[PDB]
Amino acid sequence: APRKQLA
Amino acid sequence: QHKVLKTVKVTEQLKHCSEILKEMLAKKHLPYAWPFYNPVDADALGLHNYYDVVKNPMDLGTIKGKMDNQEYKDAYEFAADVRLMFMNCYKYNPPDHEVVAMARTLQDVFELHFAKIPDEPIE
Repeated sequence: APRKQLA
Repeated sequence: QHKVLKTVKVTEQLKHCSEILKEMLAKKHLPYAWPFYNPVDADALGLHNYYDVVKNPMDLGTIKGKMDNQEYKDAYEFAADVRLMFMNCYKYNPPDHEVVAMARTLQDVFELHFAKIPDEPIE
């Protein structure tokens, strides 16, 4: 599953 | 009748809302608010399932735009968009994600400020 990567 | 006109109280309350939004956009909160300044870029982030799980995206920039365009009928409507923004984040990201912690910190700011709007929100 996708996961947001903050910088 | 006398007293204050309902349309005037609503405007006053929406003015407080604008001030709350301004507070949330201040440099002071930048450390945990920046992820909410603009719409989430599912594409650029590779979140190909973002618009699938999140049916109504929201962000501070959009709320600011709606406020500037006199789109909120009252403070409750403004509050709903702010809570939608946080709701989306909690729904899409994993509970232990760093962005979730940031959302809750930013929501601490919002809730404590919103609740202090003089008297209680009018419809």
